Amino acid sequence: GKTVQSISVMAYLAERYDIWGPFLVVAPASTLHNWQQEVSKFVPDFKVLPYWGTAADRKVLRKFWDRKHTT
DNA sequence: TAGGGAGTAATCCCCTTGGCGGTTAAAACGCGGGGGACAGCGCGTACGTGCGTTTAAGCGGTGCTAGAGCTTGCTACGACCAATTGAGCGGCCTCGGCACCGGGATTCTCCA
Ligand SMILES: Nc1ncnc2c1ncn2[C@@H]1O[C@H](COP(=O)(O)OP(=O)(O)O)[C@@H](O)[C@H]1O
Ligand SMILES: [Mg+2]
Repeated sequence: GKTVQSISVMAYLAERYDIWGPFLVVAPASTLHNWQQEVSKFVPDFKVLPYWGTAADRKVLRKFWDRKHTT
């Protein structure tokens, strides 16, 4: 499980350094809904942005990008 | 000898076309009547034809000088490019202009 090891890094950055992102996961498109479920399973506290869709749906999702906070 | 171009097919985002459903507003259909199209008529005046006059346009001829058209010389200036930045484009935001509605007031029509 390379997925769950990597997620446990972000959970360590959260648990140890209070870094709750922003965290970017890039994956192949067939992986997206899978990894979304995987991160939801392994770490329920991470709010996940499922950034895919037609242009208008992504344009709505960009409203969630906070540029003010680096952590 | 190697690099990057040619071939090709899978991958995945963008976007234009087409269908479904309603519903609703605009196109289609009817018909009376009116008034405007249009033919037919009278007159008169205004425009084409003709003749004598004149006027000046057009052709042949002379003389002049301006200025179009060309050659020469040079330097000013705009093409050129490498370095620098700030004006202006693309994305995001919000509030106020304007439209759309409703109902009461003034205008305009048309028949008496
Ligand atoms: N520590 C674990 N506990 C339970 N299941 C795990 C653990 N680590 C991995 N898995 C399971 O392994 C399966 C495949 O793991 P995954 O990380 O998706 O493989 P990959 O390395 O190809 O990403 C997933 O279904 C995941 O749930
Ligand atoms: Mg994986």
